[PDB]
Amino acid sequence: EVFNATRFASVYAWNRTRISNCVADYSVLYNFAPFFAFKCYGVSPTKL
Amino acid sequence: NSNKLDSKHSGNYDYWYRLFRKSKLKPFERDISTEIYQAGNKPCKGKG
Ligand SMILES: *[C@@H]1O[C@H](CO)[C@@H](O[C@@H]2O[C@H](CO)[C@@H](O)[C@H](O)[C@@H]2O)[C@H](O)[C@H]1NC(C)=O
Ligand SMILES: *[C@@H]1O[C@H](CO)[C@@H](O)[C@H](O)[C@H]1NC(C)=O
Repeated sequence: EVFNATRFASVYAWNRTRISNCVADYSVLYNFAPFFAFKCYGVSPTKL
Repeated sequence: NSNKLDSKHSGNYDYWYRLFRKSKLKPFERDISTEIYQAGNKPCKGKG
């Protein structure tokens, strides 16, 4: 519901959701988007 | 730049590239293979 949305807000108001109390399997994050930039800084995307 | 040898009227599509791999490519590895990337949980073998 952060990748299935319809009105990702403009950058002047960057919508900020909070994700807590959950199990984060980023494989679904890998399915809703044919990526163009997965640049991760603090963590390695393979080890997430 | 070489738009004189990779171009013609009515177009050309000889070249190819891979957006869909089961994992990353380790340094200096070729992965020439035509396998349909899985989605969901289907053993699907076909386009669409
Ligand atoms: C950012 O956009 C998200 C997706 O539209 C919002 O999440 C949902 O918002 C709906 C209301 O539009 C809620 O009913 C739902 O429970 C879920 O929270 C999110 O609220 C929004 N955040 C901000 C700060 O605008
Ligand atoms: C958004 O949700 C609809 C609901 O059926 C789904 O079909 C679609 O694939 C989703 N798209 C993204 C980008 O999440």
